[PDB]
Amino acid sequence: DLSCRMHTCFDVYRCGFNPKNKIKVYIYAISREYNELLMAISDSDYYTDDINRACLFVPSIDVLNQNTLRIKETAQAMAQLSRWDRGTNHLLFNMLPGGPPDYNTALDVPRDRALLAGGGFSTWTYRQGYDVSIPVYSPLSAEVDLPEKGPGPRQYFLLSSQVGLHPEYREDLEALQVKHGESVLVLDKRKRCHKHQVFDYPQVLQEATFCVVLRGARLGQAVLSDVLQAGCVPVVIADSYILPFSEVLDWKRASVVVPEEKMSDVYSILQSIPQRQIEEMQRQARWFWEAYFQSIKAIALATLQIINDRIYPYAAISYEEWNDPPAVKWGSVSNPLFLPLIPPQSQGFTAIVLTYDRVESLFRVITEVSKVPSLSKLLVVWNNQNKNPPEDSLWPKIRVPLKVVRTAENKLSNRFFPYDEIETEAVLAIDDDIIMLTSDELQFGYEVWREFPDRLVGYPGRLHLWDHEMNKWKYESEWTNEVSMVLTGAAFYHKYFNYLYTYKMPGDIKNWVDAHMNCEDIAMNFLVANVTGKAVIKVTPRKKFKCPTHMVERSECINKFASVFGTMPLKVVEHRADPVLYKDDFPEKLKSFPNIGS
Amino acid sequence: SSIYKGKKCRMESCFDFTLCKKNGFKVYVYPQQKGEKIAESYQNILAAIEGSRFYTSDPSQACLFVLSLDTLDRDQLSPQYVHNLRSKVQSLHLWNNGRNHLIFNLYSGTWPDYTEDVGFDIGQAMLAKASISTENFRPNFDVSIPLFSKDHPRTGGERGFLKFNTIPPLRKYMLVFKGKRYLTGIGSDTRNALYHVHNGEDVVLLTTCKHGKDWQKHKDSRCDRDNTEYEKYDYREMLHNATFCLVPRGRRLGSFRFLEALQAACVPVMLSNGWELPFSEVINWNQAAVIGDERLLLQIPSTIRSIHQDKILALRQQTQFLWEAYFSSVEKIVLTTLEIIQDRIFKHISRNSLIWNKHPGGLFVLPQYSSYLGDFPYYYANLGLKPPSKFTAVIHAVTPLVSQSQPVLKLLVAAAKSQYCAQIIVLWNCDKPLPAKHRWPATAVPVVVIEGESKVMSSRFLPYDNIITDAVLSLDEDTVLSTTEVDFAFTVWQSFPERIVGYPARSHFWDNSKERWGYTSKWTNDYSMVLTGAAIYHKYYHYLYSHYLPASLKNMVDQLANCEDILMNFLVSAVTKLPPIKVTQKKQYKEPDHFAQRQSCMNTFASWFGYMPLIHSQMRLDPVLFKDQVSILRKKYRDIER
Ligand SMILES: CC(=O)N[C@@H]1[C@@H](O)[C@H](O[C@@H]2O[C@H](C(=O)O)[C@@H](O[C@H]3O[C@H](CO)[C@@H](O[C@@H]4O[C@H](C(=O)O)[C@@H](O)[C@H](O)[C@H]4O)[C@H](O)[C@H]3NC(C)=O)[C@H](O)[C@H]2O)[C@@H](CO)O[C@@H]1O
Ligand SMILES: *[C@@H]1O[C@H](CO)[C@@H](O[C@@H]2O[C@H](CO)[C@@H](O[C@@H]3O[C@H](CO)[C@@H](O)[C@H](O)[C@@H]3O)[C@H](O)[C@H]2NC(C)=O)[C@H](O)[C@H]1NC(C)=O
Ligand SMILES: O=c1ccn([C@@H]2O[C@H](COP(=O)(O)OP(=O)(O)O)[C@@H](O)[C@H]2O)c(=O)[nH]1
Ligand SMILES: O=c1ccn([C@@H]2O[C@H](COP(=O)(O)OP(=O)(O)O)[C@@H](O)[C@H]2O)c(=O)[nH]1
Ligand SMILES: *[C@@H]1O[C@H](CO)[C@@H](O)[C@H](O)[C@H]1NC(C)=O
Ligand SMILES: [Mn+2]
Repeated sequence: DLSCRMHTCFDVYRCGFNPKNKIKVYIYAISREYNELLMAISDSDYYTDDINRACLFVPSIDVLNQNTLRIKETAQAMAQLSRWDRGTNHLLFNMLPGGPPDYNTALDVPRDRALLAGGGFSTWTYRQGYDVSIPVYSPLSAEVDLPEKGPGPRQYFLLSSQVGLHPEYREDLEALQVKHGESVLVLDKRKRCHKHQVFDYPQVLQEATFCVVLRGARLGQAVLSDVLQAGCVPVVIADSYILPFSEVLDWKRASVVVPEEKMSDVYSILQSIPQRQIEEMQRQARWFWEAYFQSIKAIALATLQIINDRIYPYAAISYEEWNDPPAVKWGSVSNPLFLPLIPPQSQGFTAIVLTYDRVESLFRVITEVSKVPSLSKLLVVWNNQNKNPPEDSLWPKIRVPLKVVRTAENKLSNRFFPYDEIETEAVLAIDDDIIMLTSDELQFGYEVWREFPDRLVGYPGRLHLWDHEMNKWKYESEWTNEVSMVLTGAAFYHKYFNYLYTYKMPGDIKNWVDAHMNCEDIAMNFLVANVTGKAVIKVTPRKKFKCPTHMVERSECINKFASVFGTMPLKVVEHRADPVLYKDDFPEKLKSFPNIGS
Repeated sequence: SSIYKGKKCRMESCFDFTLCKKNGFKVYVYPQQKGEKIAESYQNILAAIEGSRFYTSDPSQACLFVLSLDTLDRDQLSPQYVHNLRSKVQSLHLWNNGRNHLIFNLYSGTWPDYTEDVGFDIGQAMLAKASISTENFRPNFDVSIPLFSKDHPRTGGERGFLKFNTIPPLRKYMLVFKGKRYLTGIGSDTRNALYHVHNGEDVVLLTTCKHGKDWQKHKDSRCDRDNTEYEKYDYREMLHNATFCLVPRGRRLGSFRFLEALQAACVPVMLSNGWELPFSEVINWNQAAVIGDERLLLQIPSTIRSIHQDKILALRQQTQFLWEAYFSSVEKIVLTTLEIIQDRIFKHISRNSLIWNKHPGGLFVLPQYSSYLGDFPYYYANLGLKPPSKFTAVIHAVTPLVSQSQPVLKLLVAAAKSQYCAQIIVLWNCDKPLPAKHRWPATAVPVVVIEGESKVMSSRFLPYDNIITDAVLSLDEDTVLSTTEVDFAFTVWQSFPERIVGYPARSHFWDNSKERWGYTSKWTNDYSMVLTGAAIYHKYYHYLYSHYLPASLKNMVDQLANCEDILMNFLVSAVTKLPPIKVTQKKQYKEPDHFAQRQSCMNTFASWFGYMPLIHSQMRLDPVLFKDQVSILRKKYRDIER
C-alpha cells in the first residue's frame, strides 16, 4: 500500500527510547547473499534475541531474486511467519524488482505495510520516509579486486559498457561515437569488444572518465557498483529512478543524471563539467563503493543505519559521516561555532587569571584587567596548594565581581576548565605576570574577538618552522613575518574551547602537559586550529611580556602534538589585526583605541 | 504519463520541460481583474514573484504560471475565501489543465474533519501548500511551504533572536508551550495530554480551553485549573527562555508556532505526526529540529534530556541559519520555492545538499555558475582544499591611452610582477577604438583585452570566460599599487576567500535627522564597505551580480554610472553575513553629485533588500612587524610603508 508512512504504518510502541540510540533487530530462524545479509545483521549491535524488545523484524526468506520467487508461496510464508501482524514493522530486502510480463519497479508481493529495501525504485513506487533504496550488489565487487587506480586523466572520456541495451540507446550511443570518435568508447558483447578489439570488462571501466548507466529492466542495474569500483563518474539516463541511499548520500557530487529524451546532448553536458569536479566525483564514487557498495554487510549496515535515523531523528549521524571519504574526513573541519553572529558589546568577557606565588604582581593584573570598560566577571584560579589566598581585605576594589577558586590538584589544565561561574561567551585567559597590556589594548582585543568569535585571538606572537636537517618541527619565538601560534598569556577564546580542552582533547595531551608542567598554550592553539579549521588571529604589534632546556622542551611538545594529531592542524598567516586609523595624523580623542604602541 | 497524470503527478510527467529549454527560467503571473478581493498575504506573494528575476510578462516565454486568484485560504467560513473559483479558473485561457502552474495555498478544509479540500480541481498544477500531510505530498512535484500570517514581512527580516552563543546551551526551561486546547473536534488529542508531562520546573505546558464563544458550555473540571495557570506566563518571554519549544498540532498539521520557534532560537520539537516539514526536499531537518512522535508523548522529556550539549549547540545554530536564510520573509519563501522547482529541471545543474544546509544557503549559491563546490568561496573548509594560489587582474579603463605615463600602464606591469598573477584583462570601455598591440608593455603573464559591447558600469562584473582563476583583483584605471601590496592582499585573502579584501574602506550609517541611511567616506573608526576599485574577491560574485540582482538596480547603476562597488559590497555582506576585510593603512587608492547619487543608491538598495546587510567592523589586517622597530632587513613587505 503506497499510503503507508512512518507516522501511521510504523508501530513506535516497540522502540521508544534507549540510552544507546540503536534500534533492535530480531531475525527469525536460502541464497548465499541473504545468508551473508543475515550474518551481517546478527553480528551488529542491532541484533537482539527477545522478540518483545525488538523493533524491526527481518524474515529469513530470500526476496532479493524475483526471477525465481514464486510470489504466491513467498506471500503465504510471510503470512505464516506467525508474527506478521499486517507487516507493521517488518523489513524486506530486494535487489531485482521486476517481472517477465511487466516490470513494476517494486516488489510484486502483497507487502501491505512492510518496509521494503529494494534495488529498483521509481518515484511512483517509492514511499519517501518509509522505504529505503539499496544498491544492486555486484559479485564482481569482491570476486575481482581491481587495483586502486589514482584519479587523473584517462584514455577515454565517455564510455558505455552494458549488454542488451534497447536499440534506441544503441542508436544514440553509436551516433555519439560517430559524431565524436576516439572518446566515446561504446562496447558490446565477462569481456567487451568494440570492433575486433577486446578490453577486459572490469578493467576497461578503469580506462574511462565517465561511464554510462542505463535502464533496460528493473530500473536498476548491477553495473553501478562496478562503475563506482572502477572510479569513473556514473551517468544515469534512467528517466524516473532514485539512486540507492539517496536519503543520506549526496549523489549530486558523485554522478551526473540526464533524462532519457535528452540523451543526444550528453556530450555537451559532460564537457561542461570541469576536470577538478571530475576528480572529486571519481573520489566520491570510489568512497561510495568502499563504504556502501563493497559488500552485502555494508549495504545491510547502511540500511539499518538509515532506518535507525528515521526512528531516532535526534541521534542521526551527520551528512559528513555519510558521504565524506576518509582523506576528506582527515582534512575536513566541521566547525562547531559556525553561525555568523556578532555578539553585542552590551555583554562582556570573563578573565581567568592563573596565579602561583606572584601575589604582588597578581593585584597588578587585577587592577589592570578591571580598568577595561567591557569586563563582566574576573575569575582567579589559585593553583598553589601550599599558600592560601590573601585576606579579602587585601583584594582590591573593582567594579566587577571577583571570585577565587581553589584547585584540589596542581595542573596547568585548571586554567581551561568550563567553570559554571562564567556567564559570558568570551574568556580572557591572562597569566599573572601580564601588566604591559593597557585597557585600550584589552578592549581592542575583545572588539576583534566580537568580529571573530570562533578563533583564538591572542597577543603573543609565535611561529613554528620545519627543520630540514633534523627532519622535525622546530618551535620558533623570534620576531618573524609569520604567525602560527598565539600564546594563552593573553588570549580571547570561546568558553566552548575550555569545554573542548577539558573533555575532548585527543590522546593524553592534557595528562602529558600536566605532567611536564609546560606547553599548555601550544595544546590550546592546536585544539582550536583542529576544531575551527582556520588559523588564529594575532592582535596588536606588542611582542614583549616580561618587564624585568625550556625551548627544547617546547620543540618536543610541538613534535609530540603533531604526532598525536597525525598532521599539523596549525596554519601560517600574517594577520596582525590593528585598530583602523592606526598611527594616522588624526586627533587622539576621536580614535577608538588611542593607546596601542610597542 | 497517461497512467500517472493525477494524484500521482510528478515533475517528469505532469510538467512540460520543453517550455524552459534554456538558461532562461521565467515565471508568469496572470493579470488581476480589478473586481475580486485579494488577501494581503497572496498579494505579498505575487509582489515578491513580480519583483523577482524569474518574472516575465510573456506567457509564451515562461514555463511557470502563477494565478492571480487568491487560493491561499480555502476555508469556506473564512472571510478571505473567494467563491465560485472552479468555474473562474476553468475559464482561463492559459490554464491548460494547470500544466506549468504554481498554486500558493495556506489553509484548507472546513470545520468537520479538516482535509486538503483545495476547492477547485487543480489538475496537473503543483501546489505549494502550507500544511501538507506526508501521504498527500508529491515528492518531486509539490513544495511544502511554511504557514505564515498576514503580518509576515514582505522583504525585511526579524534577524533571529540568538545574539549570544553561550555554553552550556541550556536555558531556564527545557520544554515550553502556551496555546489553546480544543474540547471538541479533531486535532487536540496531542494538546489534551500535555498535563501528563507538565512538571512545572523545566517542562511547562500551558493550555487554555477558551475557544470561540461557546467554550464555556463544553468545559470540564480540568479546564478551570488550567485556565488559571494560563495568565501566569507570557508566551513571548517563554519561547526565549527554553532550550526547546514544543510545536504541537492544532486543527491542522502546521502552525505559526514553527516559525516563531525557529526565530526564538529554541529548537522546535514537532509533535505533528505526518507533517512534511517546510522545504524538506532540500533541508535536512534532523540538524535543526527534533522530530518527536505523537504516540511517544510521555517519553518526550526523557529523549530531550538525553540530547548532548554539542548536539544542542549545533541544533540552535542550524535553526538560526535556516530562519535567516529561507523563512525570514515572504520573498525568501517564494524564491526558495521557485529555486527548488528550478533545480528539478536540469539535474546536472543543481544545488547539492551541502549547499542548502550550510552557509550561505541555496538562494545565494547558483548552480548555473558551477555545480562544483570548490568553485565557491564558502566550502574550502568542508573539503580538504586550500584557496587557489593564482588570481586574474581585471582593469576597467574608461580613458583613452594617449601617453605612456598614464596610470593604467604602470599598474598593469605592477600586477604582472607578482608571483601569484595568472593573467590580466583590460576592459576597454572607451569611446576611442582599441589601442595598438605594441602599446601593451611586455609581461610574464598573458594580457587579454576585451572591448565591452555595452559601455556600462555593470559590464565590469560580468562572468567573463577569460578569467581562469577563482580569484579576481579588480582595479580601476587610476589605481596605484605596488607588487608587495598586491601580494599581501592576496595572501590575506587566502585566509578569508568569501569576503572582499581591499584598501578603500567606506562606512554607512543611519541619519535620524532625515530618517534614512547615509553613506560616509571620511576616516571613521569603523567601516562596512571596501570599494571594488582596488579589492580582491571570488569570481563567483561576478556571476551573482550579473544574475541574482534585479534588472532595476543594475539599470539604475548603468544610468547613473555609479554605485557598482556599493552594490557589490551589499551583495557580499548579504551572502556572507560577515563584514568585509580591509588590509593595510591605504587611505587613498586613486591619483557633490557623486555623494547624493551614492546615498540614493544606498537607500534604494536597502529598500530592495528589505534591510541593511552591511555589517560594521573596526579592525584591519596589517602585516606582522608593520611600523615596528625592527631592522628593515628582516621584514617581508618592506615597500608597504614606502
Ligand atoms: C632591530 C632591533 O633593534 N631589534 C630589537 C629586538 O631584536 C629586541 O627584541 C629581542 O628579540 C629577542 C628574540 O629572540 O625575539 C628576544 O629574546 C626573547 O624574547 C622573548 C622575551 O620574553 C622570549 O619569548 C618567551 O618565550 C616563551 C616560550 O613559550 O617560548 C614564552 O613562554 C614567554 O612568555 C616569552 O616571553 C623569546 O623566547 C626570546 N627569544 C629566544 C630566541 O629565545 C629579546 O628578549 C628581545 O630583546 C627589542 C627589545 O627591546 O628591541 C629591538 O626591537
Ligand atoms: C584534527 O585532529 C585529528 C586527530 O584528533 C586528525 O585526525 C587524524 O589525521 C591524521 C592525518 O591524516 C590521520 O593519520 C592517518 O591515519 C591513517 C590510519 O588511520 C594512515 O593510514 C594515514 O597514513 C595517516 O597517517 C589520523 O588517522 C586521524 N585520526 C583519526 C582518529 O581519524 C585530523 O586530521 C586533524 N585535522 C586537521 C585539519 O588538522
Ligand atoms: O607549577 C606551576 C607554575 C606556574 N604556573 C603558572 O603558569 C604560568 C606560566 O609561568 P611563567 O611564564 O610565569 O614562568 P615559567 O614557569 O613559564 O617559566 C604562570 O601564570 C604561573 O602562575 C602554574 O600554573 N603552575
Ligand atoms: O498565548 C499565546 C498563544 C498563542 N499565540 C500565538 O498563536 C498562534 C498559534 O497559537 P494558537 O493556540 O492560537 O493556535 P493553535 O496553536 O491552536 O493552532 C501563534 O502565532 C502563537 O504565537 C500567542 O501569541 N500567544
Ligand atoms: C525570560 O527571559 C527574560 C530575559 O530576556 C527575563 O527578563 C524573564 O524574567 C524570563 N522569564 C521568566 C518567567 O523568568
Ligand atoms: Mn611567564
